[PDB]
Amino acid sequence: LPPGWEKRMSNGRVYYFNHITNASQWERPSEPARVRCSHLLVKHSQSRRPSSWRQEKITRTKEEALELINGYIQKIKSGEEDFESLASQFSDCSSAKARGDLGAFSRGQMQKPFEDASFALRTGEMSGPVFTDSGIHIILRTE
Repeated sequence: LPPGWEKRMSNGRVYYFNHITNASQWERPSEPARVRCSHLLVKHSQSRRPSSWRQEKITRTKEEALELINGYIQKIKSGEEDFESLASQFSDCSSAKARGDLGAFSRGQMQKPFEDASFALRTGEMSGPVFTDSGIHIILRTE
């Protein structure tokens, strides 16, 4: 299995988990010097900057932020909503203006957990919930 991936079991059901991106999937999954990623961020009261373009004062708890993230992940995987659309609407990051696109970056430029998840993703792959000082993210590697 690729880097970070391991075969796991959840309620008698076998699935695959990536310890670096926190991504979980039913399908068997089988580094770049720079990657391009988009992201959807959900901040909470403990974010370093508990404020965003969509909310003067972020008051949701981290637990609530995680629930929202899991909801966005589920809707994207179901196919009822696309990452782009959700990011432009609910991301607490100003990159929402660019449909969540962050452009290209190298290691040492983003917060460590976001960076590690980003470089462990293969092109087109989406991470699971990723935690940083900014809040909780869903990351999509586009390049």
